[PDB]
Amino acid sequence: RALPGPSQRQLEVYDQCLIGAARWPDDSSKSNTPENRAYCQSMYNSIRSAGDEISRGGITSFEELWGRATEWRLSKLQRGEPLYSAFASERTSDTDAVTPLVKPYKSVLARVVDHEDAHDEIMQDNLFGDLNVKVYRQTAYLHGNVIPLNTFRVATDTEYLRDRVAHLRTELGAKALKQHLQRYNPDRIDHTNASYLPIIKDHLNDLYRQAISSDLSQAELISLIARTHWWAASAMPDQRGSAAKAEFAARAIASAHGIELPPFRNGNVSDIEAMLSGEEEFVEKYRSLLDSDC
Amino acid sequence: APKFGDWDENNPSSADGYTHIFNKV
Ligand SMILES: C[C@@H]1O[C@H](OP(=O)(O)OP(=O)(O)OC[C@H]2O[C@@H](n3ccc(=O)[nH]c3=O)[C@H](O)[C@@H]2O)[C@H](O)[C@H](O)[C@H]1O
Repeated sequence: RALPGPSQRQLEVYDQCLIGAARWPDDSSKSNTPENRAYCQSMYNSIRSAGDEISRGGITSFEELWGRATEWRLSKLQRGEPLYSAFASERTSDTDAVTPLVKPYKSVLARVVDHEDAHDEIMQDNLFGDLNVKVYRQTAYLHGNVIPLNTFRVATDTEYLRDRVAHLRTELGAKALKQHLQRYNPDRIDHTNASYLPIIKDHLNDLYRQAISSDLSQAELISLIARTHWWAASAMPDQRGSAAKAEFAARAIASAHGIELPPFRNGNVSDIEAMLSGEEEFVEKYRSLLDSDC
Repeated sequence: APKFGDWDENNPSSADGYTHIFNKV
């Protein structure tokens, strides 16, 4: 059944230029720039065209949708082939994603440390040895079965470290210490094992199919949108760009039904808000993550 | 004690903050 399609009433432009922003609390400056506001407004446009086609039956699978997001994002890359290939390629089962918690991901470190669901564990490291780490272990539940996802760790014996790290550098050379930190920095996100991605993809086509219904109340539909956005962003299915892509999909599904969601709230980097939360936590909080203030 | 992650000051070997991809050991 065809759907109303994108709204005619459209976010004021101050908002459209925030669509997709990474409005880090600790440096919203980058949200304020000309090039970005260009990037975001581009996104807001390719979303809506995609919405147009969802509402008509042109996008059938969440995989075809994700193609529409991927396609868009690359067209915004002025970088080169080693960078074009990552944003274009699905993460595969013979590899492990990692994100060092450096900058701009320095705000996160508090979010893990004061997280109510945070553990206190030990990270056994061949160079620093044994370390205290506050740990969050995002998990998802599906068909009943538990899925582990991303794993936030923050080393806390911070004085040892700066002392230890300086130690280690002169021996192995910066060359071989950076090697370790690229893969074993004490503070780091260890992402959803790529092996889960086959099934997480079926579940996301199931989820998309339902939300392109025509009978859905305003509450459900959103509850569907928040989920999709949660599952994509948290599985991080592509080597690069998953963050944008996820938000692209979600917002395209919203405009299909004629909804015109706003930019997320400042300091609410949506992918990370979803990585540090369970499914139903995030479904509930979704509405307030959006700057729905007049 | 330093801030969390501020143990990694002025190190030339400080990681680059973005998603990396390695071979499964
Ligand atoms: C994030 C961390 O790194 C990866 O992101 P990646 O490095 O591939 O870059 P984006 O996801 O496109 O960028 C991250 C976010 O910044 C937005 N953006 C980017 C460039 C720009 O010029 N203007 C913008 O507004 C963009 O919309 C996206 O939502 C993973 O995805 C994962 O979510 C997490 O580990």
